[PDB]
Amino acid sequence: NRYFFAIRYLSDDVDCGLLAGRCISILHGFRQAHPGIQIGVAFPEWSDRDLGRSIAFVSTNKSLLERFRERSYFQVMQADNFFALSLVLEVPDTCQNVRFIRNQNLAKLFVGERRRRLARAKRRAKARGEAFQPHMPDETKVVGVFHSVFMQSASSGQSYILHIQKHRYERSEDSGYSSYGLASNDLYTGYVPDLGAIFSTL
Amino acid sequence: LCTHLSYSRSLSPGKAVFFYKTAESDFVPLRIEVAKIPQTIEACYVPPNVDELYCRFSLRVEANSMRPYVCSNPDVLRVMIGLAQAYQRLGGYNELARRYSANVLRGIWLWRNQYTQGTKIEIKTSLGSTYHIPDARRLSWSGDWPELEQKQLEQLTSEMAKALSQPDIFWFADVTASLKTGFCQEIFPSQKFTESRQLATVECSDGQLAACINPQKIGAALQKIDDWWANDADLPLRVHEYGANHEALTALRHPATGQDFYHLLTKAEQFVTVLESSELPGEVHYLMAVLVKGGLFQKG
Amino acid sequence: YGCSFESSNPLLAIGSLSARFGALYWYQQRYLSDHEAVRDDRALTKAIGHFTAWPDAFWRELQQMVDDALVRQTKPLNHTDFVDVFGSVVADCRQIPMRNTGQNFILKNLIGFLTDLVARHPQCRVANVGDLLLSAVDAATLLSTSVEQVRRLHHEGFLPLSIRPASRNTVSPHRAVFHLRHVVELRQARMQSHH
Repeated sequence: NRYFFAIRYLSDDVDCGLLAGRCISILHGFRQAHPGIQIGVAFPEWSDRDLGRSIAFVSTNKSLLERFRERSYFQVMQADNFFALSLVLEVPDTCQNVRFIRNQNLAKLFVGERRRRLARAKRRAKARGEAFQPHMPDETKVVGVFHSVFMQSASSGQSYILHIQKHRYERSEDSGYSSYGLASNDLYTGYVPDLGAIFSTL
Repeated sequence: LCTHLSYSRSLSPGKAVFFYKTAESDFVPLRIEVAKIPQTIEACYVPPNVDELYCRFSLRVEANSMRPYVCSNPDVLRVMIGLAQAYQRLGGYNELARRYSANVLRGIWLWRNQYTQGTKIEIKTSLGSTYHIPDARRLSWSGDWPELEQKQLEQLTSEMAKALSQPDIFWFADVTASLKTGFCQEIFPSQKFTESRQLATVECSDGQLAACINPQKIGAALQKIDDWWANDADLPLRVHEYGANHEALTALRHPATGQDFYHLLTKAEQFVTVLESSELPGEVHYLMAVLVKGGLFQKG
Repeated sequence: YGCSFESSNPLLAIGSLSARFGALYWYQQRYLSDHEAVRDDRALTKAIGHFTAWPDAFWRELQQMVDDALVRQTKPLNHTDFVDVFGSVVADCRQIPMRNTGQNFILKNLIGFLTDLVARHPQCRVANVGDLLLSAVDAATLLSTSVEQVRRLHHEGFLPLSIRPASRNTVSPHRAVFHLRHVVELRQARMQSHH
């Protein structure tokens, strides 16, 4: 009921965080052309120390996934021997699922985010008419492990980082993927198979 | 030369601490927040509703370059003593004092935190003087300082010229600066050296932590007054026996040129002779500056 | 056999014979890559027309490969070698035997271009074109001087070194180490002459 294909990086000096960002950007552009589609992003070479030198895409519609594979960027990168591409094939029925949820809460670890939050809070108080009296939290927080992907803004002058965590799957409800094929903590449920198996194919 | 020769340091700060005032208490520390995520992330910025940040440190100056801490050779000792005095009586300590004094009043010891809406520097000393620079953002290495400010540079130069040259004067300075700041401006304290990064703090007597700048980091800024090479003043280097330049990854007084400390150390007999005929040249200014930042000069 | 020209609008229509010879040699390796077929007349006959719009075509040839290179990027640009984008077009400037800019017109146009390229791309938080690394032999060519002079210029501190080498080693002439924007600015600032 599921199809996938994978891409591996051939060069030993490849920067995974820079390069991975381009594949996501393409997925986004495709999503804009055909709004009613669902394609998920998986990292079959995910590790606790690094992101890994490979990426894979998973979906349910074979004919649509083929169209994605035909996108010119991928074809060029293969021709110049930067990428190794697989063919589209069926997902094995003997595996387990993971989420790949992204966490925007981690933004609050950096000064720039706190500044913006407070500036808005001050201005917001004028409607209430009360004096601006902010109240700060304590000194210690605990967070999980995450990796970064470098991203360019869409039709603007900015760039920023995506922060990716890996959660184990638990089954409930119905699904949907975000514009980046990523999962959200709430109200964006989906999953991908953790295809670290049969990777000897590339 | 000889086997044993040492000088100790003649000029030194303690460390700098950041804090702010409230209506309830005069000393509230600026603190740092840490998230364990070990491998952590952390941040520090002035909190909402504090209009200005204070930074303070103390400085002692001692006339301790007049005599070798240790010397194993009676002939080396006779010369080094004659030289320091031959220099002292022609002046020249004024020149060194002028250079050190200029750096304190300018404020470069604030390193990366100089970018304020207005910085005010106040100095007090153990002899009863007070100095006031209403705005430190406009004073260059090279140029004529505005009136009433040029004057305090002369007055401070005089007190320090004495502190450096006559013994049994116990001279202390207490330097406080005020930084008028932005809405939630980021602050840059000293970092920790490790085998992600961490920041340095100190403990208060009540158990609170505070942000700080290390002693030698304040010191490295004060002694940056070496511009006697290649007849091109540019900006000054931190005094170093080899003329090291970290930004360009090079060395200006490389031993290959004959312009380093060790070649010059061996000509002392000739310099004393000249001073007696005296004008002070760059070669003796360099040497005196190194003796002030004392260390080991051994295994000749 | 001689020059004898007037109303010499093309950049190939002026100068001493040695330069006129060098310009043709350069054109040939670069655009007549087809194996020799002893088309000794026809093969070279076309070079004159080619140069007639040079002041406005050479730049487009250079621009085209900035974009094609960019979309194939794999590392942040501030660790990328200058050569990976421009393909040694700089070394080819050495086939004309003269060193100064007023006579070696091929080099004169390449520098013109690079100066403009840097000018429209000022420094910011994310690295961009203009931060590419040059090797010692490349600065020597752009600065119209021999290599030993660059070493002397480094030693006096007129320009920074960006890559930290290991100890008990040396950086060879072929190693890529200065930023492009640093070389372009230094040249405008202190290398000009009446040539």
